[PDB]
Amino acid sequence: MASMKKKGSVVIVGRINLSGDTAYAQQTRGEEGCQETSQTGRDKNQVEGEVQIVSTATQTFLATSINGVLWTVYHGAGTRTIASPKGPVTQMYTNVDKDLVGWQAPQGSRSLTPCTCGSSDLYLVTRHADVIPVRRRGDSRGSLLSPRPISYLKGSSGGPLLCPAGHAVGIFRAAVSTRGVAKAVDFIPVESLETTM
Ligand SMILES: COc1ccc2nc(C)c(O[C@@H]3C[C@H]4C(=O)N[C@]5(C(=O)NS(=O)(=O)C6(C)CC6)C[C@H]5/C=C\CCCCC[C@H](NC(=O)OCC5(C)CC5)C(=O)N4C3)nc2c1
Ligand SMILES: [Zn+2]
Repeated sequence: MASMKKKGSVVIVGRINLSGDTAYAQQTRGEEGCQETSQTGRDKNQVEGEVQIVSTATQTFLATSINGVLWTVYHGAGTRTIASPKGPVTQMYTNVDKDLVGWQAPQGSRSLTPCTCGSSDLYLVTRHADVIPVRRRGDSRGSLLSPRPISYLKGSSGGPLLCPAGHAVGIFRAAVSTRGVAKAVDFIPVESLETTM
C-alpha cells in the first residue's frame, strides 16, 4: 500500500536538571520543532544530563540513561526509533513483558550508575523535577512517604528511582492508586535492566 504511514521517532524535548542544589525541568524543544523532528528523525540539539523529557506525537514521558543506555517504557515508546543528529536510531532493547525499551545513550548525555547499596530509602524524580521520597517495599514496589493525586505522577514513567547516593535503583513504570491517590509506585528494577543487557 502506497498510502501506509510510518510512526514518528521519539524526540527529546527537555531534561530534568539535577546538576546543582536545585532540581528543575528545562525545555529544549518546542511542540512544532518536536513535530518536525519526529517525522525526520533528525535531532541536532545538544543533549545533556541523565533524565530526558521525551515526546511522541501523542504522548510525553521520561527517559533515563543508565550504563550507556537511554531507557524508557514500552507503553510510551512502543517500538519507535529515537531521533538523533544522524537520523532515527533503532531500539537496542525491547521487552514488552517488562514494559521496557532502550536505545544507545545519546552523545553528551550522562549515565546513572546502577545501585549496589541495598538501601530501601529511595527518591523518585518526576517530569516536574519533584524529588519524591519513596520507601522500597519489594523487588518492584515502593510506597510514597507523602501520597498525592496520580495527576502529579502522570507523564513521569521512564524516570528514575534513586538511592540516597544518587545511584539508579529502577525505572518508574506504573502508579498504584486508591480513589485517584497514588500510594505506591511500580518500577523496573535496575537488576532487570542489567539482565536485559
Ligand atoms: C502497550 O504495551 C504495554 C506493555 C507492558 C505494560 N505494563 C504496565 C504496568 C502498563 O500500565 C499502563 C501504563 C502505566 C502508566 O500510567 N505509567 C505512568 C505514566 O506516567 N505513564 S505516562 O503518562 O508517562 C504515558 C501513558 C506514557 C505517556 C507512571 C504513571 C502515572 C500515573 C498513572 C495514572 C493512571 C494509570 C495507573 C496505572 N496503574 C497500573 O497499571 O498498576 C498496575 C499495577 C502496578 C499492578 C497494580 C499505570 O500506571 N499505567 C497503566 N502498560 C503496559 C503497556
Ligand atoms: Zn546506591
